[PDB]
Amino acid sequence: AVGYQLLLRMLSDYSLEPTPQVLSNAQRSYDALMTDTLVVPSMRRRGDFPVGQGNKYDVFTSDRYYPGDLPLIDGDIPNA
Amino acid sequence: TKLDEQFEKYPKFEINKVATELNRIIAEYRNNRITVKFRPGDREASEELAN
Repeated sequence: AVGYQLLLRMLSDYSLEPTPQVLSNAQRSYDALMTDTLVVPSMRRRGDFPVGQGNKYDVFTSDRYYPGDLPLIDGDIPNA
Repeated sequence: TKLDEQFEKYPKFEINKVATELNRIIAEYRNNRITVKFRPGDREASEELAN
């Protein structure tokens, strides 16, 4: 992928136009790199959305409502 | 679920809809309470004995 994308960029200097086969090969290589470098993040809760009564708050760690931010992990560092 | 490096839980609401008839039955019983009654027989002193 790196070599193909470089070839397309530097071909103007020798004034050689690219071929459709080269373009297709570069496209497939770049698409494979794109597949390798995906993240697809998820949708966190809003923050004022209530937690159900069946989640057993006042006994479990859960509160009435979702945190809406990364929840506290330690307590020694409570600001974040 | 794992949900982007956390452990957010599913929401589990509760809408109780099955207790109304049970409460009605309990109230119907408590309105008309019953106890044990002793009935007399065909004898002279069975009435006093039962009393």
